[PDB]
Amino acid sequence: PQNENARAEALNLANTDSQYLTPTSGSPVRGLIQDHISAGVWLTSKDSFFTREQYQQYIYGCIRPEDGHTTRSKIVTLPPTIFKPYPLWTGKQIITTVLLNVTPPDMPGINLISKNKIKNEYWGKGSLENEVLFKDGALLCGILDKS
Amino acid sequence: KAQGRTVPIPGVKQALEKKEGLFRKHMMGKRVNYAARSVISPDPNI
Amino acid sequence: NTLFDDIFQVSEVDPGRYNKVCRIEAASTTQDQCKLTLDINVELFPVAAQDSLTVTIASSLNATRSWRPPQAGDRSLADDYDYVMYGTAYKFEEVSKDLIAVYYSFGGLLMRLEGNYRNLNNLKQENAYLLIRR
Amino acid sequence: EEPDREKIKLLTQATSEDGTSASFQIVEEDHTLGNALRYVIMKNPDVEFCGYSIPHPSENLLNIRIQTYGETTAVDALQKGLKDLMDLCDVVESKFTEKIKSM
Repeated sequence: PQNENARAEALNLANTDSQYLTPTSGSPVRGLIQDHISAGVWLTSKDSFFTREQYQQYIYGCIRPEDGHTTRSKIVTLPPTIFKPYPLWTGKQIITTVLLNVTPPDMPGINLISKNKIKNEYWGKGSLENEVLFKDGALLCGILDKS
Repeated sequence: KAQGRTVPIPGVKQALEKKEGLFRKHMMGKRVNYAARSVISPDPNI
Repeated sequence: NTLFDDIFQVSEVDPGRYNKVCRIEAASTTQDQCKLTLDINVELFPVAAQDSLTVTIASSLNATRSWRPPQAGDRSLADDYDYVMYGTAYKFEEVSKDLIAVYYSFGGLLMRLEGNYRNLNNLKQENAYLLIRR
Repeated sequence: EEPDREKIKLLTQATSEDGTSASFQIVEEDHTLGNALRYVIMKNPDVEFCGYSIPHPSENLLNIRIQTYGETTAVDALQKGLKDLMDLCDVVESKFTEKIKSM
């Protein structure tokens, strides 16, 4: 489009971000499709642990303050889930850190109790890994699926 | 509405209704300037 | 300061299709009604069946801005125990009369302590350190 | 003599007011220097946060973020990282020459 009125329209009305939900049923038509879904089930798994070097790399790898991805002008990082013997970060903590740097600082963290496509039986005895739990913008239970 | 000549030449009614019509092919829809076409390729880095 | 301290006897160590984590089922040696269900990184701190673990819940280590990697001459409460985890309390459940069960999460690594007297000390705090000995 | 100004660039849109946090952008570089440089910068006891990110494969860019604690700027942490990587390579080159003779 060759004028500012047509620009404003393509940036605020017909733009992609304003088309997350279809008007047919009010359901989402935007999301990740294949590798990302399989990657998430592995990354958010209990068995997935990360060192300070690994953890910080995964953060800056997807969040770049120079590209305006941050909301705090400094990459904030959570303390490790394992202090002694070796300092280690869980996979779920990367998901907590990504939200902590992309959601506004003025607003409180997200609170959601959702479910997974993968049943608890697959993750062994007494696991609650089907229950997706977000308390004050922190992934505390459950893996992340296509769901 | 004219007699058969030994496909006839189209009239002005035929010009407005050639296929879909002048209204559908050149008013409701139009070929545009400042536009491009290409095969799409996937990209997770954008 | 400390919020909870007890010595537990391990009854189960289940991997559950995990190569590094294990679900520990324990019972207190002092209190009869007390029970424990905790996920630990068995790769770093291995736990075997019929073992004595000194599980301790603390608020901090004897106002902090952020976590820093260890640097020469630093003293902590963690220096007394072998395996230390940092997590949050997300659920407070009551089981029949007098008995109360707390739910903790150390980044997916869940813990469920069942007791009665700890209702005052154990509170839903976004900061709770879990320290284990032996 | 003229020094090249297009290689290393300080992204002022991300630099801390003063002076610890900054994002640097290097042209004609990728994982090769990137992962090696962030590894060496992370060994610094003053570096709080460090990582590397390639914006896109088609564009010849390399981004490296250095967030430090006090008494050291991100520029100093980068300069130390480059100075240490050079010395690290000298160690590799020295040990390899010695073992060639040792054969």
